[PDB]
Amino acid sequence: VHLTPEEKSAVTALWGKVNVDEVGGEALGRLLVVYPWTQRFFESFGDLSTPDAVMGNPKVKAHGKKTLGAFSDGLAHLDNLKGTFATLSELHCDKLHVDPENFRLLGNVLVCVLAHHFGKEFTPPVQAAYQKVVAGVANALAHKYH
Amino acid sequence: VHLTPEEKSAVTALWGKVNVDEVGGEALGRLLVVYPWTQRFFESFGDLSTPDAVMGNPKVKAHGKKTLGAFSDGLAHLDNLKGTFATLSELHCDKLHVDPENFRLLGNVLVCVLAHHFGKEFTPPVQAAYQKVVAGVANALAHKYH
Amino acid sequence: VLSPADKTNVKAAWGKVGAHAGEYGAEALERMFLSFPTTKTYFPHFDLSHGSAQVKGHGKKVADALTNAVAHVDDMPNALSALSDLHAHKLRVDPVNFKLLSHCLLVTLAAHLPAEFTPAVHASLDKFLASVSTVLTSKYR
Amino acid sequence: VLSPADKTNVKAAWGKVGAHAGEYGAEALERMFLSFPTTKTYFPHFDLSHGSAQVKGHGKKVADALTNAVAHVDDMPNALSALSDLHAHKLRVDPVNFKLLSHCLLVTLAAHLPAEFTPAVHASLDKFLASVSTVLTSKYR
Ligand code: HEM
Ligand code: HEM
Ligand code: HEM
Ligand code: HEM
Repeated sequence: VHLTPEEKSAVTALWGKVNVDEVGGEALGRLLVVYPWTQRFFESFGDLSTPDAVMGNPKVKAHGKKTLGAFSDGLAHLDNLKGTFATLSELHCDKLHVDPENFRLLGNVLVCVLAHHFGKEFTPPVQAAYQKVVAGVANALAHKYH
Repeated sequence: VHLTPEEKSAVTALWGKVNVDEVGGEALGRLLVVYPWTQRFFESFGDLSTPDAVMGNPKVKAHGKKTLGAFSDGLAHLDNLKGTFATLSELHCDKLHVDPENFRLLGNVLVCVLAHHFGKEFTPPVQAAYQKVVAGVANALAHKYH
Repeated sequence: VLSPADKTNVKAAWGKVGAHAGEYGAEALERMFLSFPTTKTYFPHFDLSHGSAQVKGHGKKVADALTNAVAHVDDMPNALSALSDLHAHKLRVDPVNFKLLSHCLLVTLAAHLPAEFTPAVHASLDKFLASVSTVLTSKYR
Repeated sequence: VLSPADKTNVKAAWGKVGAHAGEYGAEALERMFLSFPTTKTYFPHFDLSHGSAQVKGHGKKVADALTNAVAHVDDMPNALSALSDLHAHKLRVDPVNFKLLSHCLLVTLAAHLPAEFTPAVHASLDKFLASVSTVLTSKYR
């Protein structure tokens, strides 16, 4: 992605304050509550029946953590999102059968969680930078679909 | 865009049969009838009251041939769409104020018009090839937006 | 919302489909799978090669449901009821994909109905597939 | 469809907004123009700089319309009637844009309501914002 000097520093400074453990568990839990059809990929997680159920589900929590950690490695290679996520891309297509559209939804929920967590620190210009990041991460994940 | 050799040949072989003026007017016309909001830019064109009005509008027909002419010349530069449409992209953004979403709509309308005009020769693999071309052009036309 | 003119337009065009609805439904799907490859993520369990029995069957299922929607156009929600529940609770197809199938059904139809696919019928058809899609998606959340 | 638990969540969250509604309205817009540059093509007449009064003024209108939407949650199509005629016949904003404002509105809410922006309230607001969007574009065609 193309980020201005101001945008790169915005993204980077905020990420430093994030605990992946908990921002991950939140973003995934919220994906499963707000867009219930995404629950189709997680039948083995168990009870995703109530907002309280999804949020307290430990499998959701472990998974959200796994996802965000991979996401974290990408920030470090913002210059080549495509090359970085190629392996995971093939995996999500060939073995998992995840419609890439889901990537976009996750991106949007993550922005929401950053806003909620940080409040007024998460300003318009910070948002915009993070919108570019997520969109580029989503395109990187969908890249090897065929 | 990324087209295999066989995809370009298909594209170029069919296009060879196209009456640009004829299809230009028809596609622009259908856009204006199927997605009426797109009429916002064309107030100076005159009577746009009915489907017949639109389809018979000389202003629409002339806009359509200029539009598709430009498309037509881009087909010679499938390897460098961005370079070819960069200036046009700037005009659309800075002076005409056109939401790039309009470009995605015309693309789809265009594909419906070739299907209507070519019947069975517009096969599934020929569609596919053309779907890339159209997406390619719309992306290129939106690339200088800011 | 569909006007009366729209309903006349849809019933007329779908009339001509008549007996080919099932073959049209197969061609639209095959066009979807080829132009929009991500839609294949929902058919991992299908043999998606051209002419497969699975596609032709499914194609026929999809067309029957459109015909039904055409017959009960003044009351779509009630007619597609069972179909909304299935897509909402079981299949769980992301709403974006309905748009891509809608588009390939329109390309199918343009290609087969030269005479009838006027500007005004095209608009009515497109509004019609948008309502069907809205119905099919209405119980997602 | 908005459930009774939905309607409660919305009334409650929009209750907290209170007199800041105008202010949240404006930030949401600002969030939109910066994250989604294409939306600016509809305000070629406005000064889009930060602190712009024009943005502020429009932010207030938007926010008041939604306060109106919340008041009439069971009769939305009648409350928003004039607004839906307006965008369909005059403004003519492409439907995709309502999703982009809706998301910026959501992010503005999240950032201002740390205690109220629960997973469930998040879900009812997103539902509520899709219904306002559906009403506002219902007359496009
Ligand atoms: C956009 C960011 C995403 C990233 C970076 C990501 C990354 C990952 C990683 C690192 C794994 C683990 C593979 C392993 O541990 O061997 C994985 C597995 C998985 N992902 Fe994704 N993912 C993302 C989004 C999604 C979304 C939105 C969905 C579906 C809604 C999804 C569905 C899955 C599933 C079903 C698994 C397998 C879990 C299991 O074994 O039960 N992912 N993903
Ligand atoms: C393949 C997609 C398109 C291409 C290649 C295209 C190309 C062009 C060209 C070559 C011109 C004249 C530029 C000049 O003055 O040098 C133009 C102008 C214009 N375009 Fe586009 N265009 C496309 C799509 C659209 C769409 C979808 C809309 C609106 C719905 C639109 C609205 C306009 C208008 C309003 C003008 C100005 C006409 C005038 O001033 O008489 N264009 N376009
Ligand atoms: C115009 C819209 C659509 C119609 C009318 C429709 C109708 C149907 C019907 C009639 C069935 C079979 C029902 C049965 O056997 O009880 C079905 C199943 C299914 N549909 Fe939909 N559908 C539509 C859109 C979609 C889209 C867009 C997709 C995915 C991109 C999709 C994915 C599926 C799947 C995966 C099944 C089950 C296939 C199988 O295992 O046989 N549907 N649909
Ligand atoms: C929740 C969604 C929205 C609501 C409630 C809303 C509501 C309104 C209201 C109440 C007005 C002023 C009408 C009047 O009193 O004259 C208005 C005007 C306007 N809206 Fe919408 N709108 C929405 C979404 C959008 C979006 C997404 C766009 C474009 C991206 C848009 C573009 C405009 C424009 C250009 C005007 C006129 C501005 C002016 O010249 O002052 N609207 N809107």
